[PDB]
Amino acid sequence: KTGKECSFITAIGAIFHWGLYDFKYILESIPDEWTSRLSIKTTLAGLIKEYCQRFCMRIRKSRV
Amino acid sequence: GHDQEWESIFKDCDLSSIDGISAAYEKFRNVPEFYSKETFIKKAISRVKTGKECSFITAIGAIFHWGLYDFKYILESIPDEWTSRLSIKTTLAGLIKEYCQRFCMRIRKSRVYEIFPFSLASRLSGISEKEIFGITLEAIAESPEPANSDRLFSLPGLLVSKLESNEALDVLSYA
Amino acid sequence: LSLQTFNRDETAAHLHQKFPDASESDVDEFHRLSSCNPRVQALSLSQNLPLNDTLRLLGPNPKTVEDTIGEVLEKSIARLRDTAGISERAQIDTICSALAILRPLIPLSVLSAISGVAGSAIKSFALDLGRPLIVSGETIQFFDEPAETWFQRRFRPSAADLHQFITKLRPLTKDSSYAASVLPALMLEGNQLSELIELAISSQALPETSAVERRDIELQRLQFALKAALRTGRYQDAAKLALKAGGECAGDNRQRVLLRDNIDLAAKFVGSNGVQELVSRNAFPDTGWPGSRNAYYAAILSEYPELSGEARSRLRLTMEWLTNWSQLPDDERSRQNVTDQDRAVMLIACLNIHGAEAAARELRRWRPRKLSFDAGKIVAMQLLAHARYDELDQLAIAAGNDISLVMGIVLEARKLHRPVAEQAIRRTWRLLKSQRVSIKDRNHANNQTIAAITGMVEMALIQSVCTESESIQLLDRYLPKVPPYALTSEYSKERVAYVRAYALQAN
Amino acid sequence: LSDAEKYPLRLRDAIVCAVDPERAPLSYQWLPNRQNRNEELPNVGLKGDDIHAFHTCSSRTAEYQSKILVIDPSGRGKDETGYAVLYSLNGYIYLMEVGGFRGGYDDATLEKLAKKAKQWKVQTVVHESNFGDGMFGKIFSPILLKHHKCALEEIRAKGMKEMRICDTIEPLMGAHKLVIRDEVIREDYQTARDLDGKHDVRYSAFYQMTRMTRERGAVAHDDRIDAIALGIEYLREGMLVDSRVG
Amino acid sequence: TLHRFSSVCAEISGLGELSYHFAELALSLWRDEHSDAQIKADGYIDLSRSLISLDEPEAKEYFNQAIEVTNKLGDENLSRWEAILDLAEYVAGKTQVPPEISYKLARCAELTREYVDRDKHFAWSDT
Repeated sequence: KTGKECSFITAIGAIFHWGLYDFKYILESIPDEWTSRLSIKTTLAGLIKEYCQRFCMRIRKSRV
Repeated sequence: GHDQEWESIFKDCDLSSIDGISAAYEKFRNVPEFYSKETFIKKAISRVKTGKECSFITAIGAIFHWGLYDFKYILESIPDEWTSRLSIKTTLAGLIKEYCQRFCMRIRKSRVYEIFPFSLASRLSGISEKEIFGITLEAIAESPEPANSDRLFSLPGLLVSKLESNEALDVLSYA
Repeated sequence: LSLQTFNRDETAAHLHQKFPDASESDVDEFHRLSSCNPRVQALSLSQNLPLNDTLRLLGPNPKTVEDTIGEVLEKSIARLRDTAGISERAQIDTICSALAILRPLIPLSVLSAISGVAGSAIKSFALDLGRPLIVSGETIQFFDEPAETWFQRRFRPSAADLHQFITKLRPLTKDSSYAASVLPALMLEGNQLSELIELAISSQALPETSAVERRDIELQRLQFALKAALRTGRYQDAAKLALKAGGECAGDNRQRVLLRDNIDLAAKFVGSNGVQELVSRNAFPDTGWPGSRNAYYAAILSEYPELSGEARSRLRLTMEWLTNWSQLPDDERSRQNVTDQDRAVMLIACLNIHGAEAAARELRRWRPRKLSFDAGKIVAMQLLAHARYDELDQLAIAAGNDISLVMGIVLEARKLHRPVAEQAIRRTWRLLKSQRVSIKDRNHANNQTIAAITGMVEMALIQSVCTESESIQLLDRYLPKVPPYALTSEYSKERVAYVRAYALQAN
Repeated sequence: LSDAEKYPLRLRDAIVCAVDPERAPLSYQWLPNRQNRNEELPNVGLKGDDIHAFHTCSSRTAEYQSKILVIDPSGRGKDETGYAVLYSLNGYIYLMEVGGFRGGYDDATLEKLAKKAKQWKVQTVVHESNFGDGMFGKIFSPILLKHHKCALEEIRAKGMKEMRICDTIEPLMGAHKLVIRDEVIREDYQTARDLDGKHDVRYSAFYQMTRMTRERGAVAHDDRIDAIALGIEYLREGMLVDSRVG
Repeated sequence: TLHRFSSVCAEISGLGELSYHFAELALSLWRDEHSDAQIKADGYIDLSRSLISLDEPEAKEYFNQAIEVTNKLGDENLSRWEAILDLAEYVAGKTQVPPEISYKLARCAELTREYVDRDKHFAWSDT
């Protein structure tokens, strides 16, 4: 529903305690209209940092 | 005209004493007309005896605990003959320093209006203007109050006396 | 095992022994201002003063009966030193030194860290000494100003104390906004000047915080490095710092008025800790009569339930100053203006703390009844913004025969297409039908009577309260028979109201 | 033709009369007609703006309610300092002098202003304040007090000055509440002198009035009409006093 | 008018998305152009107040913009310009000056003439 999107993003990030590979899908699924609102941007900016800190021994840049 | 008003105001008023000046000012206040402080100053200077002028200057500087604006009158009113005597010069230097320390958060240099005549005070006292700005700055550095915006935007006009031109160009390029 | 202080019910059962008819808000104010400590409550109630005076002496800045300040406090601190153990006296002197130098909202953890004293000793010292100190939450405060000034002059620390405080304080600055805000004022005292200069010039780091706190740290660093630079002859850096600092000072001054004028948003987007710290540091400026600040401090605190006991005590302090303004001579009173915005914030504060009826009674004390209309529009706008419909309904019903407030409320409610409680509209329709109303401006323009009457008629029609014959009679009483001027001026405020009114009468 | 909304202000909509300094009629009625039209006063207004007297008025006369002098001090560089003299009675506002002096805070200008405050027996002195200057009142008051004594009061206004002037004068002039002392129309037209003393209509107050528009490029000079606007606004708002009972 | 539409459409069921739309359009009319910091700071407050009943985490961000914008130009000009002139007329007679400094001084004079209201408040002859 309109006006409760950030609650959904925070909940779906929190519930399943996502592994390394699965996080990719959430960013892939968000519609473009969702980008126009600044609360959604700051929520995603908050969510990326936790992933980058939790998996610091496994993140790398690759060609394959 | 109006001479007998003056002859009533200075009736037995010892201008060489501190109290007589205050008594004369209250006699001036008694019949409220023609209020102009400079006139009272000028006349009292016209009535002081020989060899007791410095007592008058110290007294008149002390009695009324002058505000920011009013001080301008006294420097303006002193006769030129009094400049020949060196005790008067050292007394005026002390009285200028008193003012420069009491109002350090409000003294500034301006193009619109001249609140404090730096050149006249410099000539009467013998203190150069480059020392007067230093006297103001060291009193600013000691003061416990924080500064306001108008004080902050007028400090470069005082600090600029210290800098070499090569430094002032850097300050301008920064600004 | 540990034994626990009074809860709310214990304090209520204590208070009703002396005054068996005190209200809930009296229990709230007495429970907050006594730190839940039974000895303090008993000591205060033992005087057999009237109830209002008993609360007033616990409030901010009480009656300064002491003609020569600090006299009894010196004796109290000396007697507290003499009776303590041989280990305690250095700690008492250290606490006295530490309270004289910090900024005014001290958390107990930082005080404990920099002084090395256990927190319970600090709390017991403050409970022993009594006023002017107070402990609430985990915070220490002074509640009276010249007492605070005398204390800060009497017990100013030494060089070794300052060195210890700086050394203890500096590691904490990576996490605490308070430590980062406090440190430069201590470094200026310690004569660690060059470090302060290079702290302000360079891009030294900051803790993670909102903008309102970050501006403060930046400004404090600049303000004290300017003094250090003048004290060490660094004139070029001094000029650059002055140019840099002027804009930040002007921005702070422009920020505080913006927070003052928008209490409804400010109380919501700032946490309760920031709200308490704004009051503690005395951030708002006055608005043209000498006690004005306390009107806004009362408002912003009243948005939070747990601060309610303090809020009343600030509101109580406001009515003193207003009373003084009412007793001035007419020519002096004409120079101290009181605006309708002040009446609106006081109305909001009283509605939050006491209730709708007590809020409504005070608005009838101002004599020209135009003022009720002016305040009512602002109050209706603020309440309709946050969808507080039932509170607005209660205020509408409680107005009684003060019809100007109702006519303002319906005028603002019509613009946003909200209904209004039909009981008050039936009563005020019954009053309108028989007696004159004129919302007369002192200016001979923008007389609001036509708009208010039209809004009343629209509301009465949409709720089917009245007949059409009544409506025709009422509009016929008020519409001019010859055209008025405003129909041919495109910037006259009145034009649209006349067009709407004539169209409605015609149809 | 944009003749109805190019220029909001018209000289047709104000009463011109040689009022008495001590009593004035308590009401007036407005009708421009050949019997009432003036023909001798100089008139810089655009074509069709004809000066007209009142048509009928009451036979009952009384003293004025309040009396203000308004000052607009000179800024940076050389311009004329503006001033105006206004009284009020019921809804009517009376205008009796407007003009200007050229200079700064020298003693001559302030002496002339003090003598002007003496001459009309004014009751309050009001001036505009900006930028935290803080000088003018502190400078002016000890010079004023040796001639006349009354309170000094500051204002500050905000927004577009042009739209503020238009939106202040137009509701007043539309209600036809504005009465002008006769000789003012001559005096301003005589005193509209350049720095060299040459005649120049751009310093006339009524030239500035008749070319006023709600634009930011409206007019290059405003020193007299601005003092008129501030006098009108102060007489409009200053009458209120409240009280509290309980 | 746009703020009123934004407020009213938030309470009606199923019209909520327009509450964002009417907001952003209202931002487009004044965000690009010159005005003083207080007039600009007041606009974000109304944008924030229009959306409180609908999406509070969005309403917070315009309040943050309102707080942030208060640093910029405003009434404190004509005080800064006097300090700039006090520096410039000290340095002027003594040394050669690079051309780009002289150009930027006049560019900033053209900028600072735009913000004042009345022409008589700007220092023409001294500049």
